[PDB]
Amino acid sequence: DHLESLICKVGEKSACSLESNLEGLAGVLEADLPNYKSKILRLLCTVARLLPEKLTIYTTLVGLLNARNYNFGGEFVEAMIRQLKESLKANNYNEAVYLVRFLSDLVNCHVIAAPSMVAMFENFVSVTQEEDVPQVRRDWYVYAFLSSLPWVGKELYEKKDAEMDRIFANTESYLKRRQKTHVPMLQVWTADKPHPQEEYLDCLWAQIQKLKKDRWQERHILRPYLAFDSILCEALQHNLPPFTPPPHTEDSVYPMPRVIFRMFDYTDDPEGPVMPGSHSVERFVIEENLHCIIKSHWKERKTCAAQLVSYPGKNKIPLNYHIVEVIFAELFQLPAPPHIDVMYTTLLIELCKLQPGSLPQVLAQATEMLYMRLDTMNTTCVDRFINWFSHHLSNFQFRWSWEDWSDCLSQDPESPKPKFVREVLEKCMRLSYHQRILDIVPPTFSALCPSNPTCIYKYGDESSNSLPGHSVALCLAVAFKSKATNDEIFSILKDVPNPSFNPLKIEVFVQTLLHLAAKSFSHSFSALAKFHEVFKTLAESDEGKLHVLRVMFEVWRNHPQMIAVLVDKMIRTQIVDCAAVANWIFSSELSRDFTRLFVWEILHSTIRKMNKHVGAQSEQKNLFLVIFQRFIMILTEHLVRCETDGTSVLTPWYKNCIERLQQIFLQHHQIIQQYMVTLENLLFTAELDPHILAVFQQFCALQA
Amino acid sequence: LLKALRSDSYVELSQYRDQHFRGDNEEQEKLLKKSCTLYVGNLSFYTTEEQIYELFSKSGDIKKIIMGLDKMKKTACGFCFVEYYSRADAENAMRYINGTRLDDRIIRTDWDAGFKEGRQYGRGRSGGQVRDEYRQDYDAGRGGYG
Ligand SMILES: CN1CN([C@@H]2O[C@H](COP(=O)(O)OP(=O)(O)OP(=O)(O)OC[C@H]3O[C@@H](n4cnc5c(=O)[nH]c(N)nc54)[C@H](O)[C@@H]3O)[C@@H](O)[C@H]2O)c2nc(N)[nH]c(=O)c21
Repeated sequence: DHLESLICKVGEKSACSLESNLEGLAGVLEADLPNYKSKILRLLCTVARLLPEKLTIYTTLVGLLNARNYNFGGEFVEAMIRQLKESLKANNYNEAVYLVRFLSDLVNCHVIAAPSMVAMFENFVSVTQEEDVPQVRRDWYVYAFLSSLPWVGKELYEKKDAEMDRIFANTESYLKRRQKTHVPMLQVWTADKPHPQEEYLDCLWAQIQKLKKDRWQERHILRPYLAFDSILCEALQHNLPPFTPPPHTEDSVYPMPRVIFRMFDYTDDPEGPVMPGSHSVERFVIEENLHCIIKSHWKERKTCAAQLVSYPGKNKIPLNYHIVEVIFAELFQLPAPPHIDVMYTTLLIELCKLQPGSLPQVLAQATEMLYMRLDTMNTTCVDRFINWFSHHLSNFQFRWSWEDWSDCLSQDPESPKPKFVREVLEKCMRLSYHQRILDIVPPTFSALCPSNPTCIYKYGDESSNSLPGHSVALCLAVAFKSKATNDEIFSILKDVPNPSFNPLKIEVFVQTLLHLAAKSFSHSFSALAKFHEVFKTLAESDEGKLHVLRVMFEVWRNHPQMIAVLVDKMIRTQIVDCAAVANWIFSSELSRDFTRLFVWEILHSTIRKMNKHVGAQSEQKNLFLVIFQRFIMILTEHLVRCETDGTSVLTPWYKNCIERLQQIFLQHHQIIQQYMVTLENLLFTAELDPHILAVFQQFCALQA
Repeated sequence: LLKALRSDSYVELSQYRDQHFRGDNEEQEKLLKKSCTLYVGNLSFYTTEEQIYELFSKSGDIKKIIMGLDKMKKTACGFCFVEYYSRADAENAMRYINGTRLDDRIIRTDWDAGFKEGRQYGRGRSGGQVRDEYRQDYDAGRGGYG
């Protein structure tokens, strides 16, 4: 309690200097060692594992305690090694890295002997020598080594440069033979201009190469221990026992490979501090620490924004740019962001509040840049951009200089930019209303605005007496008004001809039940629940469910949000099933709205519900099989028709279709992994056009 | 685990407590701490169920939304209830939707013990919400004066 607060608070807001507080804490801990050594050892191992953003602050504290008490220092180190093995054993490689870095920096604090770390790293790199083991296993150990260098590279080289060169040789040889099949599936942009979206290991290697070329000198990391050279130098070091990486097992789970998000360079902030380059270790450390800060404080938006803004460094940096960049890097991360998407929206708002005179401008600028680079942006990321921007706009009076994006008006309506604007406007309307959005946009954008979400009745004041089951529905309209029961509506649907499954009976029942409830969502939900017995009966068939969806769509095709909520309700009440909805989405009826966001939101919402169904493994697996089949079929038809008619393959329609397939894998990779054999044998075989097959091979590379 | 990292102030219970709640305080809190239902305040009178659906779905799937109505005029009086399927989703609405805008108004969310018949009406003497009985200002989105 008390001791935990002291250790966790060191380095924060204080009238005294950091070194002062550090030495002040070392004293307090030393005094409590006789009665609370166990608690102190645990707490220190804990901040080493959970507070990586404060790595040098705590390594220094350990160094000072080690100087005063060599025994305690040896126990701490022993405890760290034990926690590391347990972390690896539990597949917590992500936390394992912070421990490896903590042990590395401890060398600088004269707590651990340089030779010990060099010896351990050799065993790390030897992992790349293991045969028949996942590349993601080999990658992690390489990453653990390299990402430690920014902190201990200098020391390690100045003591065992000979040993370090052998390690670098093996490391480089390994990096040269790695597969990059995953890259295309994880890049936020395909274009390599203005910034290539690089594979994380190739990037880090380049940053370390630059560091090595600079005699292992970087200008960012804060090292409080340099102020205690007197004490630490006269402190005895400890040796690390030989380290043996836990062997690979069928139960081993390693981190997926990553691709570095990049959108800024020093030229984006001319009148500010020089932004560290994409290939500098400073850029790596800065971003890694800011990601860590968000990871620690994601539940407290105000505290998270304050910690990001108060981020410290050895030299000035264009922090606002780094912060916004790191946030978009998380929001746009593939397969998924580290935290729920909505948190990033509120987090940026809190940052605008904290740096009112500078953040809002950096953000408007980034938003301008994201827009202008939309042509090669992956569909999954575009969806998040659309959802963020619109939500953001709704928190600031929907104010925006749309005329700055007029360049979209003269483009193909299917092109990224104009489509983006249309989806944003559509999203803004859902948070407001038609006329509202129609006024916030320039006259030259009235076309890109969403149509008015008005109901559609085939048997309304426009219909004709010459319509199938016309009068039968007109009689139902009165039946619903007079408040009838299921049995009553049943007998009323008897007077319907059959052009079991009766298409007309279902049409008149829906076209009428929906129209007389076109008021609100609760009006529709209360209608479905009321005549639920009737629905089940009329939609017992699969063709019945598929028709209920087809009619409901022809009634609310101008109100995409109503379609979503209606589909979700029918599924939850067993009016229809996930399979019928999946088929409905690929039906020719929605072929024209197939590229619109609401379609994919409905699909993904449907899959999510299925993923929650208990004891439905078979049904869940079948849902995915069906989706993949439909995709393979429509994609193949397009690809063949382009080869037979010698037409363009990469059309806006294709970009979406192929990326929506990719999105299924990204969004549900863990589940889909269980279907590997079935997929390689029955669906994604060597017979598929390489365009389609590549998406499956990319998916497999995520854990290969 | 570290106390500092466990901090979750946005999910903590507020000081509000249904006085009409047929039960003890210890019991009301017992329900609040496991609720998936949130009370949403300071809504505009022209704020629709559809708009509330669009906003609150950003933290998860919504089971049901009950608009607050004037016990007499039976019209939207400025508040509602939002029920989620899981506790985790309600919590993320408390952490990230609470204190943000809906119709250019800063809304407030609070844990609720659970919906019951009648709780959707304004307990205000005039029919609407109690708070509106005392406000002095002119709120265009709340009918005007108090
Ligand atoms: C804020 N709410 C409300 N609710 C739930 O909403 C339903 C409708 O109830 P409502 O009309 O909002 O009224 P309450 O029952 O919620 O009562 P309130 O706390 O307003 O009572 C305040 C008491 O204080 C007295 N008072 C003196 N002076 C003032 C003043 O200047 N302002 C105010 N506001 N009160 C003043 C009053 O005379 C009164 O005795 C209903 O279902 C209700 O439960 C809700 N639910 C949750 N979970 N959380 C909330 O924050 C709220």
